[PDB]
Amino acid sequence: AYQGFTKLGEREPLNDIILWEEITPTGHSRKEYAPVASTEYRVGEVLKADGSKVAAGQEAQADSVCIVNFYADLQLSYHGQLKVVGIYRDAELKDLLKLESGVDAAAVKSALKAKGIDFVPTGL
Amino acid sequence: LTNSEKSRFFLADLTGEVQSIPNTYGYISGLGLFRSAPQTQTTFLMDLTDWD
Repeated sequence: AYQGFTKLGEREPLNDIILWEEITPTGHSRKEYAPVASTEYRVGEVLKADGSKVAAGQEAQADSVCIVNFYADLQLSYHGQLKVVGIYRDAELKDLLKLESGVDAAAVKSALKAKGIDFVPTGL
Repeated sequence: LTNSEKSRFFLADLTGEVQSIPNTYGYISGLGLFRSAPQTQTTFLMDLTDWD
């Protein structure tokens, strides 16, 4: 059946969406999460308080923007870390965000805007 | 200069032979626009980059 092609894959997003953030001795703008079982995280994915992704209807529950790539089966991040982290406090991020199906982008943006995160317009 | 048809004790002439060689085309292969890239493994990779 070799249907003609083999796609090895697409590169996962790199952690470059952070334009400005309140950086302190510790992670003032970034918080840690306990990874959920059989859940894959990429950079730019919105997470809720418990650590799962924002689905349709849960846009107001947006908590943070994931900035690390986690592998569910390996249970390690792409940086060899044990826990997933995301930006939740005041910061400026690029407009590139990865939302799930049926997720209102405007509702997510307003929810993150109240916490302190602003999204600089990005273009291409 | 050879045996006739249907008799062995008479003679006939061969007067040569005709041939029918098939048709072979070599235009595209003669263009030489394909560059040979010999390699050792049974599968080669490639990565595609495109800036937005």
